Amino acid sequence: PLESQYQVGPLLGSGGFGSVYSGIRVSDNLPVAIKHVEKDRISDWGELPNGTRVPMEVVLLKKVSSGFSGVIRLLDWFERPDSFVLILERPEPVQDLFDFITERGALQEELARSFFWQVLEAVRHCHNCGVLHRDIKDENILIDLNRGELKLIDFGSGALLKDTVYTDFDGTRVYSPPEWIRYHRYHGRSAAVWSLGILLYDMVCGDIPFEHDEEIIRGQVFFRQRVSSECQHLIRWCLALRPSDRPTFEEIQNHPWMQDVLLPQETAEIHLHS
Repeated sequence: PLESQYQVGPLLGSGGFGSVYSGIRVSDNLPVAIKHVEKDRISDWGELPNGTRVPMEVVLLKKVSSGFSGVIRLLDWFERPDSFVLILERPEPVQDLFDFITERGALQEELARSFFWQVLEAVRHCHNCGVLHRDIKDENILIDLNRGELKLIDFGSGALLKDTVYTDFDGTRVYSPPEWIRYHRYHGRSAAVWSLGILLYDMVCGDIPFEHDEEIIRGQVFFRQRVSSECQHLIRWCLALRPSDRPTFEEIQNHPWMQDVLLPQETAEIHLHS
């Protein structure tokens, strides 16, 4: 074992998530992402079923890794004196949703429907596993371009799912709900639905709807692109000011705009040119 198991390629990126390198597993040529997180830079810690002290990110990733391909899976992890190394799966070719939107602008509704539906299934999987991502946004969504499959990344600001109030939030501000801005308090599910509202607007308009605190609190949504009445309704419902007025995941998926979604492979053939 140790670090004989992987061949380290080029740097893919770095930021609040750490430093991530392209990699290959020598056991079977499998593409992987090798993410290094410094110990002195993590605030949230937890324990694994085995009973070890690891970054919360690892706890959460282990809980959501398995069968479902809607989340980038943790294949293994290692501990070093000053850091933790995470071996994640690496689809290829791939592009994150932020870059995808920057390049193509506002997405056609058929495409946004397929993408949004997949994000919903991924978030449901997380929540079923007892995990709350807390930073759902375009930058944290990877598109497997050949299969048309979306994958959720970066659980570094996540938390165990609970039914009581959360008083901490280290996720992206502009995707944060009015109740966090005004009271420094939110519940998991309704805060997640707010972020999904921001994400859907972003997909169909090419940018997020709110820039400033005052705009988030006012909750008035202006559309900069042509968007169907049904899509506008769903977005406005997800962005309801009162947490209890937002839809549940089931209500989102049963909404008229969400019906007749394309399959991932279909989405890729029609829109990603597979």
